[PDB]
Amino acid sequence: LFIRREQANNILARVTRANSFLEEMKKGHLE
Amino acid sequence: DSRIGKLLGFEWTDLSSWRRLVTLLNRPTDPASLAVFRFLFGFLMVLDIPQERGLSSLDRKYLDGLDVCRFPLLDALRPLPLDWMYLVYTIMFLGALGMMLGLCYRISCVLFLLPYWYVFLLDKTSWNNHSYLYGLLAFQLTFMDANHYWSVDGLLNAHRRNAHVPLWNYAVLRGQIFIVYFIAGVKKLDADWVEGYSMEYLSRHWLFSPFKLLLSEELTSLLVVHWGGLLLDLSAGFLLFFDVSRSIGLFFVSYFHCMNSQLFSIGMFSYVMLASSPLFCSPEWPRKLVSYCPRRLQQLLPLKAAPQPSVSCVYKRGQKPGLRHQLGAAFTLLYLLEQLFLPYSHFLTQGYNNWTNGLYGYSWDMMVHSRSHQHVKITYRDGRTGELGYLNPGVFTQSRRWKDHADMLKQYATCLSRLLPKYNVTEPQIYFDIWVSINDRFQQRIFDPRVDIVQAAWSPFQRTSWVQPLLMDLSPWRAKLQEIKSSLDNHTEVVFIADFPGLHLENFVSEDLGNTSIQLLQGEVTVELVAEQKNQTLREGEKMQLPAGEYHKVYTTSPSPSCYMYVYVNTTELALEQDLAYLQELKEKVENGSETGPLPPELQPLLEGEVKGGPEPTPLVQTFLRRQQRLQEIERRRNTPFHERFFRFLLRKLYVFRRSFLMTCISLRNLILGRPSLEQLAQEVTYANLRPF
Ligand SMILES: C/C(=C\Cc1c(C)c(O)c2ccccc2c1O)CCC[C@H](C)CCC[C@H](C)CCCC(C)C
Ligand SMILES: *[C@@H]1O[C@H](CO)[C@@H](O[C@@H]2O[C@H](CO)[C@@H](O)[C@H](O)[C@H]2NC(C)=O)[C@H](O)[C@H]1NC(C)=O
Ligand SMILES: *[C@@H]1O[C@H](CO)[C@@H](O[C@@H]2O[C@H](CO)[C@@H](O)[C@H](O)[C@H]2NC(C)=O)[C@H](O)[C@H]1NC(C)=O
Repeated sequence: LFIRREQANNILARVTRANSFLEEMKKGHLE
Repeated sequence: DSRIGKLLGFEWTDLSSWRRLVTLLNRPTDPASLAVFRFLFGFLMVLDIPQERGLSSLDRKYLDGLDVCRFPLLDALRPLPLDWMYLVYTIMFLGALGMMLGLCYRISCVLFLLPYWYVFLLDKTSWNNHSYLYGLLAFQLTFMDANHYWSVDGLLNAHRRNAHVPLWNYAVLRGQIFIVYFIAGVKKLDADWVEGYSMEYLSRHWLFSPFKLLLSEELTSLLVVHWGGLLLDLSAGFLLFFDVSRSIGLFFVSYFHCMNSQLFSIGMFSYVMLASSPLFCSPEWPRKLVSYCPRRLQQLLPLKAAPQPSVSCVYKRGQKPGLRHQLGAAFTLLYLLEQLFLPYSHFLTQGYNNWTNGLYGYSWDMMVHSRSHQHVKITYRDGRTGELGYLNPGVFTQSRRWKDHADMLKQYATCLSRLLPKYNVTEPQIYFDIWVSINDRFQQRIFDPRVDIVQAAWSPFQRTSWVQPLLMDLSPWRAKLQEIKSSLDNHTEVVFIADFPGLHLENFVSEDLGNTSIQLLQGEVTVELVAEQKNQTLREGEKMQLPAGEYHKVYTTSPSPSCYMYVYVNTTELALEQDLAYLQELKEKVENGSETGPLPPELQPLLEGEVKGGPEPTPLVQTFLRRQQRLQEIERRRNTPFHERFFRFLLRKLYVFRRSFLMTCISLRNLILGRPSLEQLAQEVTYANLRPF
């Protein structure tokens, strides 16, 4: 679970850009 | 006869005294529409339990032995073992069936109500606005005589076949629906909704295609989606009540709910609201609909005769009201008043207040705030050695709502404090640093990154001292930001930051993000490079070229918050894309006959398409082949007939229901008879996880 200093201070990292409508059921299943 | 008494259904004199208000809320009424709503609601909940409540995926959420952090409303609540949870869900299903068929109604409603609220209170990360509505409707229906019409209990007991019901049942239900619509409308008077920032990108859905034939995209994204939604909420509250304006209201509400069902993935909320809309019609519409049928069909449909007298209503001859009538009237008034008050009760429970108000789930502020997160860091300090370490962002959790809310963050910190000591970390102190933006504002911290959350202070009835205020003074900047964001190329990307005085941001730019620059927009900051221990002070509008592969800090020295931005381009991806494009161009040239010279051996796998009898492909070849396969798969997916998609949808849902049923049966057998050997359990579990086909 522990992570290095470099990986924990990388603000400019590719994230899953999207909005957040909290009133939406999660998918649950996957491929 | 009076005009003012015929548009509201009661003369003013009926409110003069208590004994005449009890005689108005217990007037006889036909039970026809209440039974239809009961049946639809029960059937929808039956469908909903194996899909949204999570009976299908209950064997991976509450698995035994796995150490996870829970977020219950009360710390005393704890999940039972998995088998007893499956028994609880079985009781829910049985209660929902009982409500649907009206068999042992007052026991079935309890059996559905108590488990549902147990599950609802066991986890704070699954509080929508429709789960709360379902719970409230069950609580109301527990006290309503909805089993009088079209119910098996009527067949069993002859005193409940086609019997009158008191008027306050319809009153409570209509009041609940009106409260939903009106409070949603008034909550949507926030400055973000009336200006076009909430649901800005929803206008691109194909269902809004006809509107674009008469309006531009932006006006369709402001006038129709936002103002139309607000006006429809208020009008759906009011119009359905009055007889003159009910057809228009039903049409608009039905169109609104169907579009909501297609656009979003809320679940059964839209269909439940469609079922609830007919409650505002006359109390006997199913009876008149049944009358207009052939004589043959009526042998299966419910009765059409007038309902018989009931002992639950006050009849005008006189009759002194008893005890249940008074309790019914009091329940109606108190419940409606409490429902009005609860959404605006955030000045008492200030612990749950944040940038928004209160925990999500019971305010009817649907689809009003959109949040984007940039980074999350968790740092710990051992209490004995003094060393400093960094944890994964979301370890030991199954939801991502612990970032926005402080009460859940305290529970997360305590859970980590309890779990870490089995990994040799003694007496940890845990710090958090979260970057979140609401409705396209500057990214800013939501919690203080210097406070030990493990041993901080939090009570439900006092304000939290370690939650940063929202910088709403920087709200008007957004109009500029899009202008900056729309002037970039197809490779450049931009990030915006706003930081408080006295705090600094430490950032490690990756080796790939070459050509990265920092530009200041407002305030005064100093940027430090630690490689040579050199810091430069920046004024407004000054740009600096940062390293690629080294730490750098930005300190905010101004008396007021400072706003700056990062502009970066992924050089490695750009080089890879140029090389891949060149390789594809060469392959196309070979295919069309150009480049007559013999292909290189490395190119031979590309034309062949299979690595057989030769050297393993280079990484460039692997990436190109993977992209080709992905493109072909996407093309195949796009070119599929509708009936195949419908068949796959039905098969997936059938799989979900079958898995739910088989797992529940296995759990009940484990409860009653015993637990067989491990091999038999493995074989049964394998049987459960089998695709239907
Ligand atoms: C996402 C929207 C509202 C949020 C919402 C939802 C999802 C609900 O489930 C609600 C249920 C009950 C009470 C309030 C709810 C609620 O607030 C607007 C959706 C906008 C809609 C899809 C666009 C069409 C608007 C009208 C119907 C078009 C009329 C024609 C115009 C040109 C005037
Ligand atoms: C920069 O471009 C690279 C292209 O290599 C992106 O890399 C993928 O990134 C993920 C997440 O780190 C890795 O697991 C993959 O291996 C990368 N793909 C490769 C090497 O082909 C990367 O996400 C982009 N962004 C940043 C911030 O580095
Ligand atoms: C570069 O400037 C920064 C910003 O002032 C300096 O850092 C501060 O550092 C001193 C010395 O350790 C601390 O006492 C202050 O509290 C720091 N300020 C803040 C706001 O935290 C830094 O030392 C400078 N570096 C060099 C090499 O001169």
